Amino acid sequence: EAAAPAGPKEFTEVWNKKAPSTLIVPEFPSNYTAVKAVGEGQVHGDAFPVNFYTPHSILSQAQKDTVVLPGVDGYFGVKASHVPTIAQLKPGVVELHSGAESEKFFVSGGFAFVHPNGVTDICVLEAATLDQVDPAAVKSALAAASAAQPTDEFEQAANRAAIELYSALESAVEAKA
Amino acid sequence: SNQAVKQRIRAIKNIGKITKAMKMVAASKMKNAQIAVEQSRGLVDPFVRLFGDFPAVNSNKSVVVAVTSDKGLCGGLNSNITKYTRATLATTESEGKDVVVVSIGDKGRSQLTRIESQRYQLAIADTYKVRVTFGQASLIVEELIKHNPQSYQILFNKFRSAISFKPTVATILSPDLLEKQLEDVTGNSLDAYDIEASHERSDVLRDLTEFHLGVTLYNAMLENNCSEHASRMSAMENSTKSAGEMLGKLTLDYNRKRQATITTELIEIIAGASALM
Amino acid sequence: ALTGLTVAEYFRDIEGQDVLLFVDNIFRFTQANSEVSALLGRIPSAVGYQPTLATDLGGLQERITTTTKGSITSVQAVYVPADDLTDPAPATTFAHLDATTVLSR
Amino acid sequence: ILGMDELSEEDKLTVARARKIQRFLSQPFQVAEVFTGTPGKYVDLADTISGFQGVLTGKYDDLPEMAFYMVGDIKEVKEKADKMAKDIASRKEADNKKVSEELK
Amino acid sequence: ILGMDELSEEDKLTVARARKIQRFLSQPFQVAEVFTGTPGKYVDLADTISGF
Amino acid sequence: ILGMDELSEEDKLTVARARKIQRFLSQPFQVAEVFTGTPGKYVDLADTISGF
Amino acid sequence: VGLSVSRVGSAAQFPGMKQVAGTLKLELAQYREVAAFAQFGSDLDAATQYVLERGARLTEMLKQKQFAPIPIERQTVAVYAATKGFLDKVRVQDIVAAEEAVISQVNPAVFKILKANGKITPALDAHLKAELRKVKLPGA
Amino acid sequence: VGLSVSRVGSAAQFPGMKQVAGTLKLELAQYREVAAFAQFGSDLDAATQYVLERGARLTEMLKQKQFAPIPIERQTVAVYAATKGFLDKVRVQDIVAAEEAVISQVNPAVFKILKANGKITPALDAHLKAELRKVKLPGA
Repeated sequence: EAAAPAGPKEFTEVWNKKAPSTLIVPEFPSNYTAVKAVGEGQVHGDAFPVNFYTPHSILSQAQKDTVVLPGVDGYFGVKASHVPTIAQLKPGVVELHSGAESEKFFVSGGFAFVHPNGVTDICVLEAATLDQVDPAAVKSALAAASAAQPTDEFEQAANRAAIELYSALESAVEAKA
Repeated sequence: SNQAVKQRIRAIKNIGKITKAMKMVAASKMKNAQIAVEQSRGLVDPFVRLFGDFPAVNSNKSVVVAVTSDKGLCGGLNSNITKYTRATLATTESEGKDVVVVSIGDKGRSQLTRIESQRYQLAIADTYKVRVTFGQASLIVEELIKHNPQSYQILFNKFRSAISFKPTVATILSPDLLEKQLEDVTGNSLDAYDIEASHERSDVLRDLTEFHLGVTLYNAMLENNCSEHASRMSAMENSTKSAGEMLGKLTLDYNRKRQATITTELIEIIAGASALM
Repeated sequence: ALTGLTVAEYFRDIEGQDVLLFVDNIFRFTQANSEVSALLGRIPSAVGYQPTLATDLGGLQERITTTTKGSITSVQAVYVPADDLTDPAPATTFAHLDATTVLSR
Repeated sequence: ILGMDELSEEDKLTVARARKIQRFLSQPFQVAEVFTGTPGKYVDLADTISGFQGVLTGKYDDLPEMAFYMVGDIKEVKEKADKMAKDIASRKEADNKKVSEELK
Repeated sequence: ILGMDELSEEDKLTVARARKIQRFLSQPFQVAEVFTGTPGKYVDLADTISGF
Repeated sequence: ILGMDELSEEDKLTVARARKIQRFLSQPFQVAEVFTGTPGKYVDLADTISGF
Repeated sequence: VGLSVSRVGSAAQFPGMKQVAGTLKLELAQYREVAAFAQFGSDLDAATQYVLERGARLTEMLKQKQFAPIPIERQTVAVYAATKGFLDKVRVQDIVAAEEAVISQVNPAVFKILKANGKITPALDAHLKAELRKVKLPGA
Repeated sequence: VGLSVSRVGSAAQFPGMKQVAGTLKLELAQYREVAAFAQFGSDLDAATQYVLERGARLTEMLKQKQFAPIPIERQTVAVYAATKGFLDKVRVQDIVAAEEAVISQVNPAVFKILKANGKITPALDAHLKAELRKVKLPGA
């Protein structure tokens, strides 16, 4: 049921009723975004625009043709016009493809959306590519993680996240072709 | 007499030197903390692409946070978003609902605990001392989802430019309370998305809305920090202009007093010498 | 200054030339006339200058003019005491000045 | 040298009430009406005490500062804040045109 | 406080003109050529108005 | 104008040390006991050089 | 305009100039409520943009070159055009040309009528608003 | 330094000092222009920090105790040791074993050459930078 049409342009009239005319109408974050989800386009062939984001850095806003994401049900490739999805990512390697060239970032988790206008958005919290991570401290960190296991629920959830991330990072450092 | 105006001149002169130093300090802080504001603008795009933007929702509980500043030479920022806070809050409280008002920065706890005092539960400060990080904003969002409202209003000044700061409200609908209801369009608009999570959609939406609150809260306080620096850069220019204008008038006043002083002392000496000679 | 102006006035009136006259620090002309007026027992005016200040300046500055025979143009160095433009000596000098050339470091 | 935005919240109220009472001390005169145009105001003593009681206690924080300027008593403050807000609503009242008039 | 980066070209044609104008106010003097090498220039009034 | 909070522990230390020095320069006088109450103090030269 | 008064020739004013110049002085009075803090200090309202972009027109109307005094009947018509609103679409850079264009293009009968009658009569303001809407204000 | 004038100026000073104090007065004027920034905690754009450290060491180089005047060839090398960047760019708790360490450790032949020629010749500044680089400072 859609009997309550909320939104930015519906906020303006109620703001002109209950807030005074001394102030201009406040902005909304949908006024700064040129690209939406249902507004069709952006594919125009075999490429499709990717948006690899961390909270501290924009890693890519180029147009790729193949995106490999580490979903919680396993890895999956995103071609040009994928089905619209909301994929929770586990620790793994995101692989971008421009053709012969590739970017392989190892992420720490986060999400990945594919939208009905063919755009995709990869929303992680820390994405370090594989030359920035050392292979010497990942085994030290897993040995310091998978051995001391507290039976408390919070510490064992942290330990499960630790062994998952460090196992994926150990399986990702030597699996470069 | 004539020494108090000279010490007041010496006061306003180094007040003008102070404010001219503070303008360039705030300008360098605006230049350094602009690239982080430009980087953090990316991650707020896919969540308003996915969840939309619905400010005027009818809710049962709403945590409204007004992201103010820490130090207060910003000159019309922390009161302007207090005005915008009450202007966007009177718009969206006509359902008989509860409203929690929060302030990030301790120049908002001085301006919000007298206009809406009994609905003020939380005051956050010191978030700009070292820097703004995502773990800090995630902890602040964790104390925001201590209580479970149906909406999260974020009041902050969007750093549009070094001249213009548009105050921006951003809303986060909590998942099963409002987000699964505010997306129904002959069925739903979220059912076009194929959920690829471990558990059900009611939990991946919970994780997505907490992460969206953390993302836009981090971006909100980063934008508000850059607007603080860019408004202090203009307020200290106004203070240099005012303390140069006051100094220019007080210099003329001192010159008039100096001229009158030599004239009256000379007239006293002539009046003494004309009684004897 | 009256001596130098007379040497310029011979080039103005008899030679019929456009002579220049440079007065280095016209404030020192004012100060010397103030000292002459103070030594003659006259009561000083405002801030310490002579009572004859406007007319002692005008007796000099009104002979610097263009006539039908020639002209005297004067470039006078002006010192401003305590950087006060409202001091009586620069304020009385500025009533005769037709131009101003500020040289800055 | 700093602006009003750096004042305390208790002091901004002091500045607002003081800028109200220092416009309210002004008054039009019957002998000044020939060169000012506004008619003069004679103000009784009880009206002055009753007006300044209301501006001191905070009864007229609603009305703007220029409503107090050059008025007789505390009634004329409210009857000027009406005329100051009829007039900003009188931006869109009509378009004045007088047509077919030249042969009247 | 900001730099040449945030200057508009509408406010950079003024810089590019005012710099060569304040260069063009300078002029070598004949009385200084005995120790500065470059000869002195007498500029007419019409040449000054045209050249500015 | 600022409030002594940002001075990066080199100018915040020289405020506290100079304030301790300002209070340490004061001294109760023997002749001032009859309008302060505090007994007077005689501080010798090698005893104030080390104390400062 | 804020400090200079004249309280004896205020009654000895040319009527017509007394009809328009009181409104002129009132509008220049409320122009000095936003004087040099339009957006220089903290903020701009954009509802009082009209008083700024009208006080600039009333200021540029009163500018006048040297050794050229104006008859009073050609001053009250110029302040009539500046006050009644016949010059608001003229840019501020060319109001000094718009004034001489108004004085040149309006027919000289209204000047003689305003000089002889000594006031803008209700028979005259209609013909003046007629002759003021067919003037070619340059630019704009 | 800002209020002290010399109208005879650089035409009546040591030519060894004339080439080295000319940079010194410009660096001190730049330090005077920025001297309000010195007591700030949030460090600036590192162009003003460079002059704020350089001028704050140059004002320490102009200090002098009473009734012990210095020859001009020693003040020339002491200004050359500070305006050419050779000065105590380590943390400045090494001062007492750093100010006169230049004139007590550099060999006294260069004072004889600088006094005799009256100038820092191109055949002397090489050994000047060489001797200024091999300063001991044995107190740390």
